Amino acid sequence: ANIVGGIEYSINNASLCSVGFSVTRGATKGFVTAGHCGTVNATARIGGAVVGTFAARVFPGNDRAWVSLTSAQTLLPRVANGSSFVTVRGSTEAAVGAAVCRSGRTTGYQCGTITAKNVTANYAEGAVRGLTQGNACMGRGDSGGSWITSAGQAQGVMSGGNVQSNGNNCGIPASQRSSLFERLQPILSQYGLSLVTG
Amino acid sequence: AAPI
Repeated sequence: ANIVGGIEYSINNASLCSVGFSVTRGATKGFVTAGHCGTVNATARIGGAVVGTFAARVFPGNDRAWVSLTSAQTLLPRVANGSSFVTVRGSTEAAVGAAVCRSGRTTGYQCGTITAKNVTANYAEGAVRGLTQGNACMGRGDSGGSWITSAGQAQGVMSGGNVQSNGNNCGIPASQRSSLFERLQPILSQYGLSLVTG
Repeated sequence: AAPI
């Protein structure tokens, strides 16, 4: 499978989530995603074929994970934008007020701005601390998907937010959306991962 | 808020 930020992947032939970012760990290929997507060893599939299993995750508390993939996957320094792509250039954290976009299998590519840092999400499972808040919309399915600036700076992966009865926060005004993402920095250090860039 |  070609590994691109934003594309769909299923877990144990059940849940769906989105690919975050292609990364490496020595000779091991992987992608970073949201922890809530799977438990250690769940099987990840792309378009019906096995690609890898979850190597590690933390959820709740934090919301992060990395899937290690078989050698046959092709890692790419790109994030899906319709039929186009955003090249991953690095991971400089943008500040409050920066514009940002996110890519996911449910709502496609959405942009907005970062409105707050260090927010706690009270999920049914337990609190999730230190998330950054953006106002780009998202829907069930987007989780684990990429948050990136137009300039190609990777920000994090989609955790959650205030989904309305229609499964997203797209029908409510930007000012009322709270779309939360887990910062990429600490996921990269925690697991010793390197981002694939172009 | 909910995860996703």
